[PDB]
Amino acid sequence: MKTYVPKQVEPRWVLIDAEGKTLGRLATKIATLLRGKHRPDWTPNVAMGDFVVVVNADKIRVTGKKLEQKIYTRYSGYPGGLKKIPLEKMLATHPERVLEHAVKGMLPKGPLGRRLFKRLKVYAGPDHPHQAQRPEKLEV
Amino acid sequence: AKHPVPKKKTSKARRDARRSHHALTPPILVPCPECKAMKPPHTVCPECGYYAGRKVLEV
Amino acid sequence: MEAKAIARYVRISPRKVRLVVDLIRGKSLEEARNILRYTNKRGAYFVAKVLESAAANAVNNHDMLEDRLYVKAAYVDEGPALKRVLPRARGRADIIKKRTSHITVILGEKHG
Amino acid sequence: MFAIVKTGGKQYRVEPGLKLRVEKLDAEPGATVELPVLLLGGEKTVVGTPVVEGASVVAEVLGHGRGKKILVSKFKAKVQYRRKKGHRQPYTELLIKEIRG
Amino acid sequence: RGEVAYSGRKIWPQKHTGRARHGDIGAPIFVGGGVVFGPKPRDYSYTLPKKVRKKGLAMAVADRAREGKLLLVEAFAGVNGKTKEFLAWAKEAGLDGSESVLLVTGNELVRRAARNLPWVVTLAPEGLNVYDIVRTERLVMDLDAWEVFQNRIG
Amino acid sequence: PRAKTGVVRRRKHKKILKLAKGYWGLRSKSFRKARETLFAAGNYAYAHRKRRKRDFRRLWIVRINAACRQHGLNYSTFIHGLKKAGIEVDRKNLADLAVREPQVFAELVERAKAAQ
RNA sequence: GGCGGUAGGGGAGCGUUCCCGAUGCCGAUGAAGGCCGACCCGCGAGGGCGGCUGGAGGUAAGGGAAGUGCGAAUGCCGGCA
RNA sequence: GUGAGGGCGCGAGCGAUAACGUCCGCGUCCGAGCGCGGGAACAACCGAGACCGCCAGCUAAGGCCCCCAAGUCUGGGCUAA
RNA sequence: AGUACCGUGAGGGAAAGGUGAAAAGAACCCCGGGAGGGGAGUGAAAUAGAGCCUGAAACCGUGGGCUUACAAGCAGUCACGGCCCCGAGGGGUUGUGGCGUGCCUAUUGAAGCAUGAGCCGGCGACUCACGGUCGUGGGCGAGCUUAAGCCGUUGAGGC
Ligand SMILES: NC(=[NH2+])NCCC[C@H](N)C(=O)O
Ligand SMILES: [Mg+2]
Ligand SMILES: [Mg+2]
Ligand SMILES: [Mg+2]
Ligand SMILES: [Mg+2]
Ligand SMILES: [Mg+2]
Ligand SMILES: [Mg+2]
Ligand SMILES: [Mg+2]
Ligand SMILES: [Mg+2]
Ligand SMILES: [Mg+2]
Ligand SMILES: [Mg+2]
Ligand SMILES: [Mg+2]
Ligand SMILES: [Mg+2]
Ligand SMILES: [Mg+2]
Ligand SMILES: [Mg+2]
Ligand SMILES: [Mg+2]
Ligand SMILES: [Mg+2]
Ligand SMILES: [Mg+2]
Ligand SMILES: [Mg+2]
Ligand SMILES: [Mg+2]
Ligand SMILES: [Mg+2]
Ligand SMILES: [Mg+2]
Ligand SMILES: [Mg+2]
Ligand SMILES: [Mg+2]
Ligand SMILES: [Mg+2]
Ligand SMILES: [Mg+2]
Ligand SMILES: [Mg+2]
Ligand SMILES: [Mg+2]
Ligand SMILES: [Mg+2]
Ligand SMILES: [Mg+2]
Ligand SMILES: [Mg+2]
Ligand SMILES: [Mg+2]
Ligand SMILES: [Mg+2]
Ligand SMILES: [Mg+2]
Ligand SMILES: [Mg+2]
Ligand SMILES: [Mg+2]
Ligand SMILES: [Mg+2]
Ligand SMILES: [Mg+2]
Ligand SMILES: [Mg+2]
Ligand SMILES: [Mg+2]
Ligand SMILES: [Mg+2]
Ligand SMILES: [Mg+2]
Ligand SMILES: [Mg+2]
Ligand SMILES: [Mg+2]
Ligand SMILES: [Mg+2]
Ligand SMILES: [Mg+2]
Ligand SMILES: [Mg+2]
Ligand SMILES: [Mg+2]
Ligand SMILES: [Mg+2]
Ligand SMILES: [Mg+2]
Ligand SMILES: [Mg+2]
Ligand SMILES: [Mg+2]
Ligand SMILES: [Mg+2]
Ligand SMILES: [Mg+2]
Ligand SMILES: [Mg+2]
Ligand SMILES: [Mg+2]
Ligand SMILES: [Mg+2]
Ligand SMILES: [Mg+2]
Ligand SMILES: [Mg+2]
Ligand SMILES: [Mg+2]
Ligand SMILES: [Mg+2]
Ligand SMILES: [Mg+2]
Ligand SMILES: [Mg+2]
Ligand SMILES: [Mg+2]
Ligand SMILES: [Mg+2]
Ligand SMILES: [Mg+2]
Ligand SMILES: [Mg+2]
Ligand SMILES: [Mg+2]
Ligand SMILES: [Mg+2]
Ligand SMILES: [Mg+2]
Ligand SMILES: [Mg+2]
Ligand SMILES: [Mg+2]
Ligand SMILES: [Mg+2]
Ligand SMILES: [Mg+2]
Ligand SMILES: [Mg+2]
Ligand SMILES: [Mg+2]
Ligand SMILES: [Mg+2]
Ligand SMILES: [Mg+2]
Ligand SMILES: [Mg+2]
Ligand SMILES: [Mg+2]
Ligand SMILES: [Mg+2]
Ligand SMILES: [Mg+2]
Ligand SMILES: [Mg+2]
Ligand SMILES: [Mg+2]
Ligand SMILES: [Mg+2]
Ligand SMILES: [Mg+2]
Ligand SMILES: [Mg+2]
Ligand SMILES: [Mg+2]
Ligand SMILES: [Mg+2]
Ligand SMILES: [Mg+2]
Ligand SMILES: [Mg+2]
Ligand SMILES: [Mg+2]
Ligand SMILES: [Mg+2]
Ligand SMILES: [Mg+2]
Ligand SMILES: [Mg+2]
Ligand SMILES: [Mg+2]
Ligand SMILES: [Mg+2]
Ligand SMILES: [Mg+2]
Ligand SMILES: [Mg+2]
Ligand SMILES: [Mg+2]
Ligand SMILES: [Mg+2]
Ligand SMILES: [Mg+2]
Ligand SMILES: [Mg+2]
Ligand SMILES: [Mg+2]
Ligand SMILES: [Mg+2]
Ligand SMILES: [Mg+2]
Ligand SMILES: [Mg+2]
Ligand SMILES: [Mg+2]
Ligand SMILES: [Mg+2]
Ligand SMILES: [Mg+2]
Ligand SMILES: [Mg+2]
Ligand SMILES: [Mg+2]
Ligand SMILES: [Mg+2]
Ligand SMILES: [Mg+2]
Ligand SMILES: [Mg+2]
Ligand SMILES: [Mg+2]
Ligand SMILES: [Mg+2]
Ligand SMILES: [Mg+2]
Ligand SMILES: [Mg+2]
Ligand SMILES: [Mg+2]
Ligand SMILES: [Mg+2]
Ligand SMILES: [Mg+2]
Ligand SMILES: [Mg+2]
Ligand SMILES: [Mg+2]
Ligand SMILES: [Mg+2]
Ligand SMILES: [Mg+2]
Ligand SMILES: [Mg+2]
Ligand SMILES: [Mg+2]
Ligand SMILES: [Mg+2]
Ligand SMILES: [Mg+2]
Ligand SMILES: [Mg+2]
Ligand SMILES: [Mg+2]
Ligand SMILES: [Mg+2]
Ligand SMILES: [Mg+2]
Ligand SMILES: [Mg+2]
Ligand SMILES: [Mg+2]
Ligand SMILES: [Mg+2]
Ligand SMILES: [Mg+2]
Ligand SMILES: [Mg+2]
Ligand SMILES: [Mg+2]
Ligand SMILES: [Mg+2]
Ligand SMILES: [Mg+2]
Ligand SMILES: [Mg+2]
Ligand SMILES: [Mg+2]
Ligand SMILES: [Mg+2]
Ligand SMILES: [Mg+2]
Ligand SMILES: [Mg+2]
Ligand SMILES: [Mg+2]
Ligand SMILES: [Mg+2]
Ligand SMILES: [Mg+2]
Ligand SMILES: [Mg+2]
Ligand SMILES: [Mg+2]
Ligand SMILES: [Mg+2]
Ligand SMILES: [Mg+2]
Ligand SMILES: [Mg+2]
Ligand SMILES: [Mg+2]
Ligand SMILES: [Mg+2]
Ligand SMILES: [Mg+2]
Ligand SMILES: [Mg+2]
Ligand SMILES: [Mg+2]
Ligand SMILES: [Mg+2]
Ligand SMILES: [Mg+2]
Ligand SMILES: [Mg+2]
Ligand SMILES: [Mg+2]
Ligand SMILES: [Mg+2]
Ligand SMILES: [Mg+2]
Ligand SMILES: [Mg+2]
Ligand SMILES: [Mg+2]
Ligand SMILES: [Mg+2]
Ligand SMILES: [Mg+2]
Ligand SMILES: [Mg+2]
Ligand SMILES: [Mg+2]
Ligand SMILES: [Mg+2]
Ligand SMILES: [Zn+2]
Repeated sequence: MKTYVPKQVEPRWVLIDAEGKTLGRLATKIATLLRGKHRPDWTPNVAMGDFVVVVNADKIRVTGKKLEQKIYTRYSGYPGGLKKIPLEKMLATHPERVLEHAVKGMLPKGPLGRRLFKRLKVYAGPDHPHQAQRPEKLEV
Repeated sequence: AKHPVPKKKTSKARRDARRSHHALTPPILVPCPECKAMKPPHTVCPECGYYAGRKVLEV
Repeated sequence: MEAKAIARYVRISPRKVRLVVDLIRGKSLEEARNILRYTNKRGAYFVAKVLESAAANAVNNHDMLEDRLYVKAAYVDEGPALKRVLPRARGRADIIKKRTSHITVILGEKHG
Repeated sequence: MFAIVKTGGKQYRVEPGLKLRVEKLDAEPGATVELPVLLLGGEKTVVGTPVVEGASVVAEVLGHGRGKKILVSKFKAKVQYRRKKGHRQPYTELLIKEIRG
Repeated sequence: RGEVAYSGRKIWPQKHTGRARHGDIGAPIFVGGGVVFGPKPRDYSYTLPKKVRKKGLAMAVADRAREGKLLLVEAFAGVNGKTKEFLAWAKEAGLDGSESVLLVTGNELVRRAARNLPWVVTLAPEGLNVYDIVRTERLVMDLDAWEVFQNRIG
Repeated sequence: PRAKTGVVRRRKHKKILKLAKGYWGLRSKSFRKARETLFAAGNYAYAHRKRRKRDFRRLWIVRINAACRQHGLNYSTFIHGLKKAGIEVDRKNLADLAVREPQVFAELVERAKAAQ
């Protein structure tokens, strides 16, 4: 007998409120949901995770003095092209990218990890446009 | 100059990918409005000697 | 029915004549005729001779209509090489390979 | 109605009328053997602790065979040690006759 | 490499050539050069102990006797150098040709008559050997040949 | 007598080149590159048919864990409950029950909870 | 009960050329060699078998004898990149 | 066959209570285990001596929030860097 | 063939065999300047057509199947899936996931930015004599054995 490999099923849409939650502790759960590791038919070679919509990402919280101390970095390939941006400037300029980076750093590397990251939709503020998909509110 | 030299024999894949732009394009021909023979545009028809609707050259 | 023609030991480089052969494969006989006629290459002459010999084979030997002929197959093979000595500087002797081609053209009838 | 049987050190889920290669068994072909049961499922659910007492699966041995040869080869670099072994795992073919609760 | 018919000149300098170092073209590493440890004329003969040869002769005749394929004759009726006469004599003696026979006698005429048969090996008695005995399926001998065989194995 | 190479070396090279079917470029066309690639492949095959058992077991564990967390407890709690209960149904069939017959797996979860 | 293994010691086999076996046996109803096979035997080196090519040679059991097994020597010769 | 050893631990000498330093002693491991698990990766640190197979089970070091198999496990205290 | 070729010279010193049983070696026609080819024709066979038995490999090409333009690689392997083929099985292909530091040589230690190798095919290295020393299969045994030679054989042994 071989192990059951599922047929390509319909993925479910899920909505999460980020407000007041801890950045990393919510990020790990978002990533697990993207993996499909909450489903008993999970398989590592296919994309079968949920579609995770997130609102109020601009109101994420974080412990300690990480407002002025966490430093995201970008090396543009040129000499001296090392950008250092703090968490405060990030929250005030591209706030959803905070959650985006925190999740992207927790998904596997390779192609499948990239499309899994494409299955996540982060939105600053309380409003999202995926009303057509009718997401399921989750209390994570 | 210290005589640069190929480091490794090029794989058939790589040489043919380099040659991927070597395909000839076929000529550009139109019918001559007298003998209906295929000829390059803006040239005098080499099959009837006509251009712009008159004889110019003995064919 | 098919009708083939081969020009063996054509003194020219295969990689050079294949460039012109690739221009007429799958084309109708008249299309290939004009195409070879106004192709600015050396191998155009030889591909033209082989195509005409094939069409003559078709008509005069295999009961095929001239107005139904097209280039069903067309491939160049490489033949023996004429290795020549080329004197270089400082007394070194190179070997130039003067290559040769086997042109093959196969025609058929385009019914309809 | 299905039964989780344990043979050859491994457990398979069987149903009536199922062909199954298991490890080799000391049994003449065409004869019949009873396989222990660890769990019965389907219309009713009884869980073995570890086996279930009066339950057995009747299966008919269809014959014995050798599997597809595996080339197990070992290579140790810079030491001139190379080994080539062919291995064909002996198996027995069984057909599950009935589930005896 | 010393017997090959080339000279011993160094083909090109030792160093700074770009090629591999070499001596002459008679080196066995070259095509057409000498051959390493090639066979030379040899003598595969050795002196086998005499008693071993004599005991082997005895043992071969003893094997053919214990099998029942041994037969002694006094003379050869009327064979006088013709194969047909020997064919008649052998047909009467019980030799149909389905078993290879080792005829051994001192009469040259019989050996001449019999030597062309594809199933007969002829031998003079002084030339009895264990190979030809084991070679053939039956063994036939003169009484003279038998006596000189008893005198050789004695 | 002189025993030249003759016929053997070609046959051995063809045997090694047949095993090389499908390899990229000269790895299927050159006998030597083929032989090297085949050394690598054979060692890979041995080690990977070793590691496949761990691979599948880890997948089974992930699936059993998802099914168990659907019923309150986690994997470790569940396997402890099974150990104490006396249930010796391995993880392959355990995942097969978790997906194919969820009622039997829920009963197993019940016995595991109660067995502590 | 033992069985990772370099230098190295010992053991057992496979295959190539030649001789005895052989005035025999296989062979135009196809020899040797070549191209395939997901088929069979062998742990393996290998041996079978089947199809295609090939067009005249091949050679058993059991023994014997060696110019007896290549991937490298900036190897040697040739062919083509 | 070897008579080029090397890392680590302990005991010393040489050195500067320097060196992936050097020279001995006891031991170990690599060498030959650049096979396997851990240590991000890594001959010699930790676990452990690989006959072959299995989509079975138990452990070692090490681990159980995500990448990444298993606790966002239980009880007490400290730390704000 | 001591040729061609190299050298002032002494001297060095190659490559290169095969149609078929029989030339029956392809009249004649067709495209072409020719070469070459296509029919006819010969033959048991013409991918035996003279660049000729068998025709391997590298290497160049035509066609068909699977696959490939967001992807990080000693090029494989394990698992699953899709497509194609031959008829609870098997073959071909590779999308995704896991794992993974070419071979040889030399070294304390190499994937190593240490050595060697463009690739294929063929050639290429532990032998022989005599003596010695162990072990082993036999023969004889206080004995064992002959060398050169002589006779016989013409692959016969004996003295
Ligand atoms: N009488 C004899 N010893 N003959 C010995 C063999 C003679 C000859 N060579 C043959 O076989 O015909
Ligand atoms: Mg969750
Ligand atoms: Mg934080
Ligand atoms: Mg923005
Ligand atoms: Mg990973
Ligand atoms: Mg310069
Ligand atoms: Mg320059
Ligand atoms: Mg200059
Ligand atoms: Mg420049
Ligand atoms: Mg230059
Ligand atoms: Mg190339
Ligand atoms: Mg390629
Ligand atoms: Mg390129
Ligand atoms: Mg190509
Ligand atoms: Mg005119
Ligand atoms: Mg043009
Ligand atoms: Mg015409
Ligand atoms: Mg010049
Ligand atoms: Mg010069
Ligand atoms: Mg000059
Ligand atoms: Mg060149
Ligand atoms: Mg050249
Ligand atoms: Mg059992
Ligand atoms: Mg069934
Ligand atoms: Mg099995
Ligand atoms: Mg078995
Ligand atoms: Mg290696
Ligand atoms: Mg090695
Ligand atoms: Mg090796
Ligand atoms: Mg010499
Ligand atoms: Mg000399
Ligand atoms: Mg000489
Ligand atoms: Mg000389
Ligand atoms: Mg000379
Ligand atoms: Mg000299
Ligand atoms: Mg010399
Ligand atoms: Mg000299
Ligand atoms: Mg060289
Ligand atoms: Mg030399
Ligand atoms: Mg010489
Ligand atoms: Mg010679
Ligand atoms: Mg010679
Ligand atoms: Mg030699
Ligand atoms: Mg020598
Ligand atoms: Mg002599
Ligand atoms: Mg002698
Ligand atoms: Mg005779
Ligand atoms: Mg005879
Ligand atoms: Mg005779
Ligand atoms: Mg004779
Ligand atoms: Mg050889
Ligand atoms: Mg060969
Ligand atoms: Mg072979
Ligand atoms: Mg072959
Ligand atoms: Mg492939
Ligand atoms: Mg290829
Ligand atoms: Mg192998
Ligand atoms: Mg492993
Ligand atoms: Mg294994
Ligand atoms: Mg295990
Ligand atoms: Mg829980
Ligand atoms: Mg437990
Ligand atoms: Mg258990
Ligand atoms: Mg062991
Ligand atoms: Mg061993
Ligand atoms: Mg050992
Ligand atoms: Mg042998
Ligand atoms: Mg010979
Ligand atoms: Mg001979
Ligand atoms: Mg004979
Ligand atoms: Mg014969
Ligand atoms: Mg016959
Ligand atoms: Mg015939
Ligand atoms: Mg032969
Ligand atoms: Mg075979
Ligand atoms: Mg044999
Ligand atoms: Mg034939
Ligand atoms: Mg054959
Ligand atoms: Mg003959
Ligand atoms: Mg043979
Ligand atoms: Mg023989
Ligand atoms: Mg034999
Ligand atoms: Mg013999
Ligand atoms: Mg040799
Ligand atoms: Mg080697
Ligand atoms: Mg090798
Ligand atoms: Mg070189
Ligand atoms: Mg060089
Ligand atoms: Mg070179
Ligand atoms: Mg180099
Ligand atoms: Mg070479
Ligand atoms: Mg070589
Ligand atoms: Mg060379
Ligand atoms: Mg060369
Ligand atoms: Mg070139
Ligand atoms: Mg030494
Ligand atoms: Mg010394
Ligand atoms: Mg040293
Ligand atoms: Mg020393
Ligand atoms: Mg020391
Ligand atoms: Mg040191
Ligand atoms: Mg030490
Ligand atoms: Mg300590
Ligand atoms: Mg110390
Ligand atoms: Mg200090
Ligand atoms: Mg120190
Ligand atoms: Mg110190
Ligand atoms: Mg030192
Ligand atoms: Mg020292
Ligand atoms: Mg080593
Ligand atoms: Mg060493
Ligand atoms: Mg050790
Ligand atoms: Mg390695
Ligand atoms: Mg390494
Ligand atoms: Mg390790
Ligand atoms: Mg590690
Ligand atoms: Mg790790
Ligand atoms: Mg290690
Ligand atoms: Mg456990
Ligand atoms: Mg522990
Ligand atoms: Mg960790
Ligand atoms: Mg802990
Ligand atoms: Mg990550
Ligand atoms: Mg997890
Ligand atoms: Mg806690
Ligand atoms: Mg500070
Ligand atoms: Mg001079
Ligand atoms: Mg001259
Ligand atoms: Mg000279
Ligand atoms: Mg020469
Ligand atoms: Mg002939
Ligand atoms: Mg002839
Ligand atoms: Mg004509
Ligand atoms: Mg003409
Ligand atoms: Mg004309
Ligand atoms: Mg002509
Ligand atoms: Mg023509
Ligand atoms: Mg013709
Ligand atoms: Mg005819
Ligand atoms: Mg016939
Ligand atoms: Mg043929
Ligand atoms: Mg032929
Ligand atoms: Mg040729
Ligand atoms: Mg030929
Ligand atoms: Mg012949
Ligand atoms: Mg040819
Ligand atoms: Mg070929
Ligand atoms: Mg293609
Ligand atoms: Mg794409
Ligand atoms: Mg991207
Ligand atoms: Mg990476
Ligand atoms: Mg890699
Ligand atoms: Mg398939
Ligand atoms: Mg996995
Ligand atoms: Mg992969
Ligand atoms: Mg690598
Ligand atoms: Mg060295
Ligand atoms: Mg060194
Ligand atoms: Mg060193
Ligand atoms: Mg290297
Ligand atoms: Mg490199
Ligand atoms: Mg060196
Ligand atoms: Mg080397
Ligand atoms: Mg070179
Ligand atoms: Mg190549
Ligand atoms: Mg070779
Ligand atoms: Mg020796
Ligand atoms: Mg010798
Ligand atoms: Mg000797
Ligand atoms: Mg000795
Ligand atoms: Mg004696
Ligand atoms: Mg005795
Ligand atoms: Mg004596
Ligand atoms: Zn005109």
